[PDB]
Amino acid sequence: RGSFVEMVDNLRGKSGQGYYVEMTVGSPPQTLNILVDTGSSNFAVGAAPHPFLHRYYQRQLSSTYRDLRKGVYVPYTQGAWAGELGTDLVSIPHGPNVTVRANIAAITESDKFFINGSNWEGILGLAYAEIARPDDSLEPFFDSLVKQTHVPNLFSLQLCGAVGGSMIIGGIDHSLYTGSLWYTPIRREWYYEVIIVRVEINGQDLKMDCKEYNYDKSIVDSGTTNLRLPKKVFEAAVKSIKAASSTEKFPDGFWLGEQLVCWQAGTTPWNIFPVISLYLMGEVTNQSFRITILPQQYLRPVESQDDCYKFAISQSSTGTVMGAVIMEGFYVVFDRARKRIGFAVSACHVHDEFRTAAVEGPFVTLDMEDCGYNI
Ligand SMILES: CC(=O)Nc1c(Cl)cc(CNC(=N)NC(=O)Cn2ccc3ccccc32)cc1Cl
Repeated sequence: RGSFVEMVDNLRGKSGQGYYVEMTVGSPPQTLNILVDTGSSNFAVGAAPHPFLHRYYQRQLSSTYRDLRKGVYVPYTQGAWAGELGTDLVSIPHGPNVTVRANIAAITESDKFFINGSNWEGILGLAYAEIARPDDSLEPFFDSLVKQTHVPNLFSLQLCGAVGGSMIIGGIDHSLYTGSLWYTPIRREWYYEVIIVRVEINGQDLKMDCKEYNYDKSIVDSGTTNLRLPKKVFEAAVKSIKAASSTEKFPDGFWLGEQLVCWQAGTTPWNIFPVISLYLMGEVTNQSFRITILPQQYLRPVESQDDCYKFAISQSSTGTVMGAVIMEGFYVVFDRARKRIGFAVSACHVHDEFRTAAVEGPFVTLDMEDCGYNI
């Protein structure tokens, strides 16, 4: 097909448990399944037995492993891991045709990091050095890839929900999207930080100050499932989504993600839930565009003749997180070279006969520079 055809369909995963790519480390080769995470910046792999790991990195068997003689610890809200730094040869067999020497954290102990049944054994942090542990001197994988090889400073992700998808490294594959790509600036190179300028539920403006949408940052994060929204925005969004779906009644805990609702197999009334639109800052002054997702993105199937769903928009205290709920509607281009993120309708996104995810523009939005949080 296209020149990047061998990278198509190189991602796998279980719904809600993350998308992973095969990476081959060391010499002789040790291939592991690695979570693709645009929300972090460390390359780390399980390196000792764990109940949830089918396999792990064995440094003593790798002739090319070099010990950096330094520990590393990486905390999150929901888990953490500890390990040991070194470097080794790394290739991605269904990625670019190169081999690089990369930093690698060998995970030796962990708490609620690995996921039983997820089939991944490590994490590939694709964001920038600023948020690497132990500090920004530990060069992230993609930075090593670009520094050591000819591979262009860009990658793109098509996450196909219920899983699989494509990580195209060094370019764009045009079979993965329809319509046009629309770009938003990367505000600052740490997370993949962006600026949300307007939010609509079924076309109805939430009417909050755009500063609220980005308090205290908005990021694109493939390593987390939900669309996470700052508290005030979450509360307003839930009120609006409830209003739009009021022909049906759901318990309060459903909107909190604490209760599931199930339908008999194949009867989910998708039409009664609204679409959700985020407007993003464009590349020209006073110009924006909007991305729109369906309930097929934000209502997640969990684990018979009953189809149970979890509401996957949740409250955040660390800003807006555009997780898989957002990314599964779109082909997302991380154009690091031009400091921008592109969105187009995904050729694989889950939809129905009546509605589709959308990327539309341009719109006119004034004073967008004020939406961003400072310090
Ligand atoms: C079991 C589990 O969640 N493992 C895990 C995975 Cl799969 C990825 C990561 C890396 N994290 C991200 N890429 N993004 C976030 O953690 C986004 N985030 C930021 C705050 C927060 C709170 C609850 C859930 C997610 C939250 C951390 C962990 Cl501990």
